[PDB]
Parts: sequence; C-alpha cells; structure tokens
Amino acid sequence: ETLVRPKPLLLKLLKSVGAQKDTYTMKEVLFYLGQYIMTKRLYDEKQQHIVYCSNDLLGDLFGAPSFSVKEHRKIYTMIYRNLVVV
Amino acid sequence: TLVRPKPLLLKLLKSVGAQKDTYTMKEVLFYLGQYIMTKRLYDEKQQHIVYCSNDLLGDLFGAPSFSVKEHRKIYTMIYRNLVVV
Amino acid sequence: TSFAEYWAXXP
Amino acid sequence: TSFAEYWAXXP
Repeated sequence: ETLVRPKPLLLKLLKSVGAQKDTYTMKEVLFYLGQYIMTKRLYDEKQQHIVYCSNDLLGDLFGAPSFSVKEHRKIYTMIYRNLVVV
Repeated sequence: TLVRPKPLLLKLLKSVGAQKDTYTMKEVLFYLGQYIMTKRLYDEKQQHIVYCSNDLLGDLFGAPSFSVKEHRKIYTMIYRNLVVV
Repeated sequence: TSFAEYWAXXP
Repeated sequence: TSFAEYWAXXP
C-alpha cells in the first residue's frame, strides 16, 4: 500500500512498456520492470536469471552492464534509489 | 501436477527457452506470459488485450485476440494443448 | 495495469 | 526456470 513516484530515469523505463501514471505501488513497479526486461529481450536464453543491459537504460539505472535477477538486494537498491516515497 | 504440452504449445515454449517436454502448470503459465511479453503481443494501452494474428499463439487459441481477464478461456486454451500426467 | 500484473492474477 | 519465475520470486 506504499505509493512511490519513480524518478525520471526509472519513469522513462516504465513508460517505454506502456506505463501511464506517475504514482505506483512497489509491486506495480516490479511488474513493469520485469515486463521491460522481457519486452526488450534482455534476459539470457540459456540461464534466464542473467540480464544483459550494457547498451540500455536499465544498465544506467543499475550502475553495471549485467546482473542476475537472483541479486534481490541489488534490485531493490536500484529501485529505491530511483523513486520518491509518498 | 505434471503436464506435457502438445507439439504446437511445446514449439511456443521452446521459442522462449523452455528445455523440457514435461512441466508443472505454473511453469507453463510463466513461460506463456514470458512469450507474450517477449514477442510484444500485448496492447500497449489496454494491456489485458493480446493480439495473436499471424502468430503461433493464434493457432493455439484459434482466435486472433483474447483478453487476459478471460481466465476460463485461457485455461481452456492451455488444457486443450497439453496432456495431464 | 501492466500485462504482467494482469497475467499474474491466470502464474 | 523461466526469467518470469525468477523475476516473480525480487513481485
């Protein structure tokens, strides 16, 4: 039930796959972010927890050119650093 | 519960990296939603609408579109294209 | 509402 | 394991 407002870079990512608002729940941000990775085909086909984002907005958001979705702490770190809690 | 997808559904799952011929229902649903997003078949504005024209998914559904809100229709489509173990 | 969330409510 | 399931286990 916590509402967040993504900062411009994160908001640009969500809007690129159809997000229409400025305010979201954390669960909604996670849904769109996973949608972004699949829509842009950034996951490894063989070991599908690996994401390659070096030439992508996601990599600017993460601070690294690749990561594994198993790094839950890093994912939450990136998201919370790029939003404003309401 | 284990299911074995029929050839066409198996072809779809394999196109997004599925490696087996036997799965749980949850795994099939995960890969199927992944397929729709990876192939960008959802409507950008009303994202419960999925477009299946000229796509493997349209053969599986027998229809050129469907709504994700139609849960019974989705399960009907899936169960018609697998064999429960 | 995203497709992911719609889909998450048939995995 | 699909990316979607991996992602569902950070939504």
